[PDB]
Amino acid sequence: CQDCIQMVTDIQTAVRTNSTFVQALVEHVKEECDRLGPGMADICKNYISQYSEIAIQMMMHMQPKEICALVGFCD
Amino acid sequence: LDNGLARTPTMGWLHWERFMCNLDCQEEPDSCISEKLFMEMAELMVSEGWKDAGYEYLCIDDCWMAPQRDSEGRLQADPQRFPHGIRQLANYVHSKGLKLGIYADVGNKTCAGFPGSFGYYDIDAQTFADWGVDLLKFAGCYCDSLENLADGYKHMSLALNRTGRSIVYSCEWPLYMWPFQKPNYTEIRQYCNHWRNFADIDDSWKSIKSILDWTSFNQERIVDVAGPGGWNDPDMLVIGNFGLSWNQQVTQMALWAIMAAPLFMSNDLRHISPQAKALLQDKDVIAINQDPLGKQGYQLRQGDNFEVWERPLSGLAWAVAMINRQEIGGPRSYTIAVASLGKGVACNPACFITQLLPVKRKLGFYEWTSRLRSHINPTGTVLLQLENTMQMSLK
Amino acid sequence: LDNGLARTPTMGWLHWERFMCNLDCQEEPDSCISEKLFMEMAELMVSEGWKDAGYEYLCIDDCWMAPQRDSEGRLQADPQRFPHGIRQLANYVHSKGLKLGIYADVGNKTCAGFPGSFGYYDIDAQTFADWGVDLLKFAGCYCDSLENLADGYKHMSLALNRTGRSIVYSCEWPLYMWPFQKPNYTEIRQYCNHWRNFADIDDSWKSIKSILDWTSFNQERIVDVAGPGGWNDPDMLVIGNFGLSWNQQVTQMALWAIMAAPLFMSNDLRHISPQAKALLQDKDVIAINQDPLGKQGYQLRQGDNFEVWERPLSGLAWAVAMINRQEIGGPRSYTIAVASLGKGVACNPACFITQLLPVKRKLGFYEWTSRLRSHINPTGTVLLQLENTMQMSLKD
Ligand SMILES: *[C@@H]1O[C@H](CO)[C@@H](O[C@@H]2O[C@H](CO)[C@@H](O[C@@H]3O[C@H](CO[C@H]4O[C@H](CO)[C@@H](O)[C@H](O)[C@@H]4O)[C@@H](O)[C@H](O[C@H]4O[C@H](CO)[C@@H](O)[C@H](O)[C@@H]4O)[C@@H]3O)[C@H](O)[C@H]2NC(C)=O)[C@H](O)[C@H]1NC(C)=O
Ligand SMILES: *[C@@H]1O[C@H](CO[C@@H]2O[C@@H](C)[C@@H](O)[C@@H](O)[C@@H]2O)[C@@H](O[C@@H]2O[C@H](CO)[C@@H](O[C@@H]3O[C@H](CO)[C@@H](O)[C@H](O[C@H]4O[C@H](CO)[C@@H](O)[C@H](O)[C@@H]4O)[C@@H]3O)[C@H](O)[C@H]2NC(C)=O)[C@H](O)[C@H]1NC(C)=O
Ligand SMILES: *[C@@H]1O[C@H](CO)[C@@H](O[C@@H]2O[C@H](CO)[C@@H](O[C@@H]3O[C@H](CO)[C@@H](O)[C@H](O[C@H]4O[C@H](CO)[C@@H](O)[C@H](O)[C@@H]4O)[C@@H]3O)[C@H](O)[C@H]2NC(C)=O)[C@H](O)[C@H]1NC(C)=O
Ligand SMILES: *[C@@H]1O[C@H](CO)[C@@H](O[C@@H]2O[C@H](CO)[C@@H](O[C@@H]3O[C@H](CO)[C@@H](O)[C@H](O[C@H]4O[C@H](CO)[C@@H](O)[C@H](O)[C@@H]4O)[C@@H]3O)[C@H](O)[C@H]2NC(C)=O)[C@H](O)[C@H]1NC(C)=O
Ligand SMILES: *[C@@H]1O[C@H](CO)[C@@H](O[C@@H]2O[C@H](CO)[C@@H](O)[C@H](O)[C@H]2NC(C)=O)[C@H](O)[C@H]1NC(C)=O
Ligand SMILES: *[C@@H]1O[C@H](CO)[C@@H](O)[C@H](O)[C@H]1NC(C)=O
Repeated sequence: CQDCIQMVTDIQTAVRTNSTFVQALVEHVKEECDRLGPGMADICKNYISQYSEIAIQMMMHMQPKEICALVGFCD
Repeated sequence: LDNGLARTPTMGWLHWERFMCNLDCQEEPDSCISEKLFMEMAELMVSEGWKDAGYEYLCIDDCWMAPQRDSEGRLQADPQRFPHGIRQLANYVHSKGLKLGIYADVGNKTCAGFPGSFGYYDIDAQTFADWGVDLLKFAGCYCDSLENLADGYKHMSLALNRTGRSIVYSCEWPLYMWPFQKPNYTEIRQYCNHWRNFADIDDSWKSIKSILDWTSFNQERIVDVAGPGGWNDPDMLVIGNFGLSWNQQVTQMALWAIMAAPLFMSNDLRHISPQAKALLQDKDVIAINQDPLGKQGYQLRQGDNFEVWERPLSGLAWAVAMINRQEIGGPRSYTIAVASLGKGVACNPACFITQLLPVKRKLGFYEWTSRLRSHINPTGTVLLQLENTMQMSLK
Repeated sequence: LDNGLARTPTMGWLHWERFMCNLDCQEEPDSCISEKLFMEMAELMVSEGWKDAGYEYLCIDDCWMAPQRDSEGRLQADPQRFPHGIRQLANYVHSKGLKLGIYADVGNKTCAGFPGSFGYYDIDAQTFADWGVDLLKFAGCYCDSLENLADGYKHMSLALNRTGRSIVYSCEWPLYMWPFQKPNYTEIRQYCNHWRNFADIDDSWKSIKSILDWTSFNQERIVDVAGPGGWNDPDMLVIGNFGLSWNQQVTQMALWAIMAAPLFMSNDLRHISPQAKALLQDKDVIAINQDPLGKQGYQLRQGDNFEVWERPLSGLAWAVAMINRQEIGGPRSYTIAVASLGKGVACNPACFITQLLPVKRKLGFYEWTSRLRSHINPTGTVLLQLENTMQMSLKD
């Protein structure tokens, strides 16, 4: 619950500086798409090329404790 | 929907964000959900110029029903909170020159637990027609399959047509299908008057931010669908409430004017500040919302925590909104060439620019090669109206 | 820090939230970081009664320095934005009866790339003391190691003690220590007057939410540390800016009074609403914040989007803040037994309760077994002051 709060405050703070590491985070999750195996890897890369700039904006408005509660770590 | 209604965006009042599901009339009689509340609202809608400004649809959201249907299978209102019935309330609203709305659901139940209209589409459509109801807000809670959702929305769309009464059919059809389906909005325009796109608004700048970002992200699929008879509904106006700054209220009013949005108020008309009344009854902003061409605006550009939106208006005119999304600092300066506004024809060769929000002032003529510089408050929006050569030889 | 200063929480004015690092004085001369801005701020701190409320420390945040040090190794201001110097500006601040603050960093650079004070602690300490500086905000940007951070903060504290001038030393030590190590707050209280704990504020309600949630989470670490001499700095006050509603401003003022927080305004005194002026100059709320007992308040209860905070005050008085964190609907009722307030002794056997925020009214006497009922606006706070049987002829 609270470790998620620390990590999501860190991720929100790192783009609150407007460092444009959005590209670095999208590249990191695009690298994480290779964990799914060769079948779903390019499926994940296509689904993460779109719907990723908008989703981090919804997470940027969202309170970090609300992110942890909505994904199931707290409530 | 081809019913001859919502040719301009629907203006009115809804109770859900301010009053919610307040069933405790014993301790809170002045704020519980009752016909006394809507009759006081209908008195103030004429007495404070809300009817004169354009707001006409005094709609009712959830928590108006009895917990069970009657012995004939019809919906009935709560006997303690609505003793005189829905039809008498509708007659009182029509006597004040206004129109009345009501709420129902495609599911087994409504979103609060009150009975829904599944298996009762024709009966409930005829019930709302016999009561005199002019607007339906048809929710999509407790629906088990998307086929049942689409068939229920289409069944109610045809069943309200078979009544013969002019109704306004507000849908939550793309609201409860966006996590697992891309909506074919041609169907939704074919069967609805306006449709709720994203999640429910609350009294926060967070909801304004998220709704505007989702609308600007999906603007390639929802802007050209919007026209006279079919609108995109970004839920209610929360201006006049507790959790918005004045600049954020100006942002919501200006961007609802740009997006051709249905201006549904959710406030307390008994207790509203005069500044929120002056913002919500602004003639030159409602004129942008109720532009007869009815083409929805779009995000033109974004960057450096700045957003620029533009809406085409009727008569070679345009409406330009600029948002400072940087939530730290003071009034930030923004400069943009007016040759990039309105596909290069909005200021060819000269356009007059009149700022409407946050203050009403004129900014003089701008040629095609000129540049416009303005100052925008943080979490605020500067909204302006641009004319063209179609003006008198007097200046 | 036994420097004899910050016996009450420090009240004043900073510039980072409202004005930031505006260096383009040709296009925006009225809103850039120049000495004209601070001179006008001092004139309005005297003329508008900001001094009479308690705000005195007219402080400077980042972006005041020259890009290079002088030939003597000392710090210097920008020659264009500060043509007369820091010493003359400090004389202008002292001529109005106020106190002046300044900013520096423990690292090689400050947070804006301006020169820091690593290896220059004593030199810049005597430079500030000779200029007439009464307060230092010491940041921690561009610092390589935790040992360098701790030793530099201790070095700057010892140097400012060695100058002999009464300087209120504000630190950003546990802000930059927390992402790698649990901070030892006894040591931080030993070396600093007040210390920043959470990240930088902005003009948002979400920042107020996150600061209050972090303070309520770590309240077993930082509440008993706070007393006279040593306070916890959340961040600057943002009341009077563009991004908060009235109830959110009421929430921030009431909770900064509860948390025994430093009241550093960051706004435009040239352009401030009368409601924000009346809220920031509320006498009873400031008297709660400037209570001589110095005990920091704490979150008593959290549930159903309701937050109950309480602070012990001098003369067996108590301050109670109640927050409605539900951001939808109208005002919500809340009823709490007053025997649960103040460790059971606040209203034993009876207490007079006076609401102070959002409006000041007297709620009458309440017994020990009584239940207090109230209504809280969304994103708002009801603030109350409670007095036990330590009152005479005001009891009739
Ligand atoms: C550099 O750092 C040193 C080390 O801390 C500072 O020296 C301290 O200075 C403070 C000044 O406020 C001293 O505190 C005062 O002590 C007075 C009495 O002295 C003795 O009293 C008893 C024994 O009789 C001891 O408990 C005490 O420690 C002393 O031995 C008190 O009367 C003072 O109280 C008054 O001020 C306080 C505010 O601090 C008020 O709250 C009170 O109500 C009252 O009005 C005060 O407590 C302290 O003793 C010094 N310590 C040492 C070790 O020297 C330097 O001041 C500092 N210099 C700079 C420039 O920063
Ligand atoms: C309103 O509610 C009704 C039912 O009422 C509620 O549901 C019951 C489960 C029970 O709790 C009641 O007490 C309660 O009040 C909903 O009607 C149901 O709709 C589903 C649709 O999925 C039907 O399920 C289907 O039944 C077929 C035979 O009747 C069967 O062939 C189907 O199987 C196929 O599909 C499934 C996929 O779900 C698959 O797993 C199978 O292998 C097979 O391919 C399927 O089971 C129920 O029978 C209906 N119930 C009744 C009583 O008729 C109704 O949908 C709901 N309305 C809304 C808008 O939500
Ligand atoms: C049930 O659904 C049917 C659709 O199958 C729907 O029938 C439609 O009714 C509208 C009435 O508003 C018709 O629209 C009119 O068409 C005529 C030409 O035949 C035009 O002259 C009309 O234009 C005038 O009115 C407009 C305002 O609506 C103005 O904008 C305009 O400038 C003119 O003044 C008008 O467009 C439409 O043609 C039919 N559609 C079909 C297929 O017949 C019916 O109304 C629905 N019933 C209920 C109760 O909802
Ligand atoms: C401001 O900038 C200056 C200039 O960069 C900086 O000073 C430098 O600090 C580093 C700290 O890492 C010093 O590097 C050390 O040098 C000593 C010899 O003098 C070595 O023994 C050290 O090696 C150990 O540590 C390494 C990890 O850093 C290990 O990899 C290694 O195996 C050893 O265990 C280390 O290299 C450097 O000498 C100074 N340079 C000068 C000119 O002082 C200063 O720290 C910066 N200040 C701030 C606040 O950031
Ligand atoms: C949305 O879906 C409908 C299907 O329900 C599509 O409408 C069909 O369009 C074709 C045109 O080639 C017609 O032949 C069909 O009769 C239509 N279907 C119905 C049920 O009338 C529609 O094209 C889809 N929208 C978009 C934008 O593709
Ligand atoms: C914190 O510092 C003080 C004095 O510097 C010391 O007495 C105390 O033991 C320290 N705390 C820890 C946990 O080491």
